[PDB]
Amino acid sequence: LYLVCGERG
Amino acid sequence: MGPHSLRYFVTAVSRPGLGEPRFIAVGYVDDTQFVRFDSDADNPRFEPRAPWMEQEGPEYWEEQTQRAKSDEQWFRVSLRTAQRYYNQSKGGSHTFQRMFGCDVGSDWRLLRGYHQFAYDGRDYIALNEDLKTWTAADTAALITRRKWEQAGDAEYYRAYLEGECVEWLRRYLELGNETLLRTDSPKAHVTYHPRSQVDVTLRCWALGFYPADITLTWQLNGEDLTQDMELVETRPAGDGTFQKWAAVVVPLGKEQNYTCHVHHKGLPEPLTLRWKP
Amino acid sequence: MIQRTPKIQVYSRHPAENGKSNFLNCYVSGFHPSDIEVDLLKNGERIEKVEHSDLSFSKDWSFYLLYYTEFTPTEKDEYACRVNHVTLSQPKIVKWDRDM
Repeated sequence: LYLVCGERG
Repeated sequence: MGPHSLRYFVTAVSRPGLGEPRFIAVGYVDDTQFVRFDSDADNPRFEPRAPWMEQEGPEYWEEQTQRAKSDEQWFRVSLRTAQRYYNQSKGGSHTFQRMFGCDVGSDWRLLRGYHQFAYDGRDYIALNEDLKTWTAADTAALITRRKWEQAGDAEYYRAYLEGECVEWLRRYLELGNETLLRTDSPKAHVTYHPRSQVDVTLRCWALGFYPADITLTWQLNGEDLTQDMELVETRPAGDGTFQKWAAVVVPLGKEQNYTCHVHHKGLPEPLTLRWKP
Repeated sequence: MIQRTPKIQVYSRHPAENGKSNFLNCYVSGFHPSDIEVDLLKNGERIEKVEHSDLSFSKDWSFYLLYYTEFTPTEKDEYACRVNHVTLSQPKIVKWDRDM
């Protein structure tokens, strides 16, 4: 299951 | 059976000029790839790359596809962002990678969870093994690190690595059980290759095995000699199985003295092989 | 930034027998950045319908791809894999040797 990234770099 | 892993390798490569960045997500379970997303695709979606995944229904694919799209965007931003932090030209191509997922033991105990990033070939920032603190590779990564502590994301990736990742690895090994839980024992043999009046090469081949883990040793009259041995990296056959070899150069006419020894999970004990005129 | 040069192996899926259908692989690993040109050659000419796996990477961030094609090895036919990459100044040719 693909977990997306929260806050950006 | 034994330890298992669910891993995702994400790569985003910027093309200033030449169109949006290229973004690729590929999933594995253990040594076996099972899913892909690719942005250059005419019809860009999240796909199966292992027939047994065609079991999983259409909302899964749709839901995975959508989750893969947010990240294309995240990676679009995070690349412009990183371009500034390092004070780079706007016209250079650059690479962000991200790997994540979970290694569990046989009892489904999480051995280690990952959420890590690289930029242009080096570590950028990684979620540490405690799943609570971050490690930044340089001061640029400090800027990012501070946002993520401030936003508290550690706990969002932890719960996932301790929960979904693991409960979903369990589910995928269930779906592709007749491939992923299998073992294919190496087909192995020893070839003789003349060179000079002084030497010949003996080569010990392990073919068509799964999983990738293997160890080939060479012995001389029952004593070890791994020193003085050529060995190639384990390599994929193309059919979901692996290949490896180990060669030793031995003096002409002393060939029968040598024994290659093959060790694989599939073999009930190690194979001893001996070249035979 | 850290660039890494490709490490290449050329080999057959099955042990080679003249006249017997098979698969030729060129496995290209340990390289960064991902961009890379790989071609299978038969007597120096590019082969059509070559395929590759999905772009992936190892613990140290370095990429790997397997290129492959159906082929029928033969006594006289030279096969090779030709790779180019930002870290090379000229492409590398590795010839396929059925014993390796």
